[PDB]
Formats: sequence, C-alpha cells, structure tokens
Amino acid sequence: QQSTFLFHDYETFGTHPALDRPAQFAAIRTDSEFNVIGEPEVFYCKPADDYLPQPGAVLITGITPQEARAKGENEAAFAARIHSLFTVPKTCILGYNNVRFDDEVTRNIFYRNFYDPYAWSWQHDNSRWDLLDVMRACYALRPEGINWPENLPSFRLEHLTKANGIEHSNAHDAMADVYATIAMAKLVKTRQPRLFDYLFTHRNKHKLMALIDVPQMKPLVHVSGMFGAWRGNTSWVAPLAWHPENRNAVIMVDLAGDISPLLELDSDTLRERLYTAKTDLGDNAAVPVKLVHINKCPVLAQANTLRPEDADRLGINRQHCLDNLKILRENPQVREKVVAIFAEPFTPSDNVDAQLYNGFFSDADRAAMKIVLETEPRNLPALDITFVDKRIEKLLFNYRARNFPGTLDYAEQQRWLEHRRQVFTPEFLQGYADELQMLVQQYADDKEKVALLKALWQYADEIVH
DNA sequence: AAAAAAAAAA
Ligand SMILES: [Zn+2]
Repeated sequence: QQSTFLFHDYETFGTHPALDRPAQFAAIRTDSEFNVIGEPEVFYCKPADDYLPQPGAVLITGITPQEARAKGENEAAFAARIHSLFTVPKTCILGYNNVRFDDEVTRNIFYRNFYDPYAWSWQHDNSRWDLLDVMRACYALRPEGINWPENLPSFRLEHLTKANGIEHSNAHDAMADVYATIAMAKLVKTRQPRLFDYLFTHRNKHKLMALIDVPQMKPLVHVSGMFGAWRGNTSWVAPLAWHPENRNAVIMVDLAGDISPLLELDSDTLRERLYTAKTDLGDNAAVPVKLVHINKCPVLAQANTLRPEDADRLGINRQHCLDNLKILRENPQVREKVVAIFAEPFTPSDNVDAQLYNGFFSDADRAAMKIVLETEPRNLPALDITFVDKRIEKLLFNYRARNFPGTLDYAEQQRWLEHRRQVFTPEFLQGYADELQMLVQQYADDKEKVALLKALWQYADEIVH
C-alpha cells in the first residue's frame, strides 16, 4: 500500500446536505506528486420519489432530475461505491470547499444508507484536506509567483484557473472541477513548497494544538473566509478558552476588531450582539469573537508567519492588535464572559434525515447495521433484530422505501404514500411552482436555462401524479 | 476514533 490523494467533487440538487440529495460524484486518485492512478470515476444518483430539487441548483449545474434518473443508480448503490473508494487505506480525501460542503454530504449519504458517517476520514491512516483554505492562505502569506483575480480577490475555482492559464471548460461539472482542483494543487506545491508542505502537515488536529496555548493567549495568524476578502481573509487571533460544549472548538479573539464590548458589556447582551445581524447594530461595535474548529482543517500559524510587508498589503495594523492582546492578558474576567456566551440548549427536527448529530451509534448497533447491509433487501422485512437507537428503525424504513420500493408490502406502501402526500402539500407545490415561474421571467432571454425550468416543471408534474 | 445541526465558497 502507498499514500495517495483522492480528489473528489459533488454536484447536488440543493445546498442542504441533510435534506437535499446529491446528483453527481467525481474522483481521481493521485500519488504524492499529483499523477493520475487508474481511471477517473464519475457517476450519478437516481433521485427518490419523495424529493424535488432546488431550481437554483439545477440552474447552476444543468443537471436535470430526469438526467440523473436515467444514467444514475439508487442512493444505496451510490453510497456503497463512494464508500469503497473512500476507505482504501492510506488515502487523503480532499477537494475544494469540501470540509464545509462536500464532506457534510458524504456524512449524510453514509448515515442514510447505513455506513459509518466518519470512519472514511480517519481509519487506516485516512485523513481529509481542503484546498480552498490553502489558496486563501497562499494569497495572504506567500502570494509571489501566482495570479490572483479581483473585482477584491476572488477564490472561485473558475477564476483562479482562467487567470493562470488552465482549462476551465464547463464548470460545475464534477469531473472538470476535480481537474481544476488538481491544477491549483500542482501550481501552489511548485511555487510555494514551503507553505504547501507546512499546511498539509498541519491538517491533523494534534499538530494544530501544538500552536494553541490558552493560558498565555499566544497570538496566531489565522486565515479564514469569515474575516472577509477586504482584508485577505486574515487576522491575528488569540485563544481565550476551549469551547465549553464543543471539544473540537477553540474560542478566539480577533485582535484586529474592537474589544470595547468584551470589557464593557456582560454575558447575555454580548451573546445577543454576536448573533445580531451585521446591519442591525447601528453604531454598536461587533464582538470580535470567532470559533476555530480544529477538526475542520483551519489555517493557523505563529504570528510572524504574516510578514511585515504582507500585513501592510492587506491593511492589518499590528500595533493595534498587540495593543488589544496586552489589555486582554490583563483583564481575565473576559475569559469568563466569552465562555458564558457559548454555554447556553438546542432542539433537532423530528425528521430522521436531519438527525445525524444526535450522537454516535454504539458498537452493538454497528453490528446490527452491518447485518442490514449484508441482507438481501427482499429479506429485510423478515429480519428479526432489535435496535437500541430510536433513529435506526426510522432510517431503515426510508432506506427501503426510497431504494427498494417493490420490497414494501401493502401497509408499508400505504405509509409511504402518506409520507409522499405530506411532503407534496398544496402549499409546498405552490411555493415550488411560484419559484419556477419567477425564474422563467427572470431568464426569458435564455434558451439554455428555460429548457431546464421546463424540465423541472415536467418532472415535478409527473412525480406527484 | 468519530459530532454538532457573519463571509464567501459550494
Ligand atoms: Zn463542482
């Protein structure tokens, strides 16, 4: 066995990994130096009878449900084959914006189809990585030897390829975006091996904790999209405390922001202000507090990694940062307040699709679920097992109804049909139809997009009648 | 060993 990178991409029918369903999946395997191993993979997913796609999404990808209905297979066979690629030992699974999007989709596909939601990402020396954050880090820290497009720097993949001399034909097709991803990976590793190798070696959470010192509030440069392009997605942060409820989260202070509220205000108002919209503040200062999830490949380094001139380029004032840090180190009651902001319960939906983060499944249940996968769908009803987790019973019905409709008996068929009738209410279809209509006018002068809106209208019409 | 449901990238 040898270490490889697996570049992957999804195209989905919507922006919500739990409720929306996937459409296309692509992947290429490569060695340490980015050379294709074997054949690229690209497949579709046959969307079930209880789902209509977001019009927005179909407009973006050009993939109609009929398209995926034809050349794709059920979500259970989709899941199974992505699973076998993802679980090849010593694989680093990566992509573009895959940590916040694609991996979430992956987790839910496994959850719905009885695979471990997470194992693919740690077991047999597996790991994940996000290339979007690397591009951003490169622009902030070591921009020399690459072109960065503007409008303010854009990190949309189609722009970064075009503005560097790489084929970018038919974007938002999965296979092409993987190729472009591979493209940016080679470039940066060539032009900036120092930063690239550093970033890769720091994808794992244990290396990152080596940088984080709560008691000293030792400052760090942090590149993250939430900081905004108007300052290169970069600032100097300090760790105040480990999040009281989430163990993979550290509470940072953005030293570039205004620390009046933290000194002045108390626990509750601050929480209110933090979740106050950027527009409803009036004159009030923003809370310069941000969570960093150490399992989500965040970009962190020692302060001096942002070099004097680079900080000059992005317009980050170092003196004002050092000013803030020194006041904070002398004002420990601030640790109290920021902890308190995050130390308050939550309610999930009664929809089992949206329940992955209810908690891990036990050993006993995995066994159970392992046996589910090993049973012929036609013998599932006869299977005599009991599950501890309330979720599993509910997932199993959905699995069966969505992937194996013919294995349902009469009463289960009647149950399913009631589900479908509860999804496709009159109020919902009107909302759906209203949206298509709106888009049809908004694109009256576009044959390509109206044909899609027509297609979506037809698919909706047949799937509910 | 694994998680958590403002800015800008999907
Ligand atoms: Zn894509």
